[PDB]
Amino acid sequence: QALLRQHPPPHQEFFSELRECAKAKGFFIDTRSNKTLADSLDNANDPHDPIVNRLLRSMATQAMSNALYFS
RNA sequence: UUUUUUUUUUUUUUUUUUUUUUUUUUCUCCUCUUUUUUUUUUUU
Repeated sequence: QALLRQHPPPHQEFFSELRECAKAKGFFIDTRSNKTLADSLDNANDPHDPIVNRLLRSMATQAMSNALYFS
C-alpha cells in the first residue's frame, strides 16, 4: 500500500535516428546503459560550435519513456 | 262701447350560470498536407 513513480527503460528505436544524426558528424555513441549513455554523451563537446550539445541532448530528450503511478 | 271657453312631463322591476399557459411543417450538405503522436527531470 503506497503509490510510486517509475521510468521504465527505453528501447532502441527512438535512439535509431539519433544515432543516424550522431553518425553524420563524428560522434560515436552506444545504447546499453544509462551510465554509458550519460558518459559517452557528456564528453562530446564540439569545439567550434555551442549548439551541438543542447541539440543532441534534445533529440535524446525526444527518445525516452514515461512516468506514471502504480499501487 | 270688444264678452265666454279650449286637461297633461311612459307604466314596470325582489335575474340562474358548475373554466385555465400554449395551439400548426421546410430537404440532403468534400474541414487541404513534416510526422510517428511528445512524455524522465527540477525550481510555482
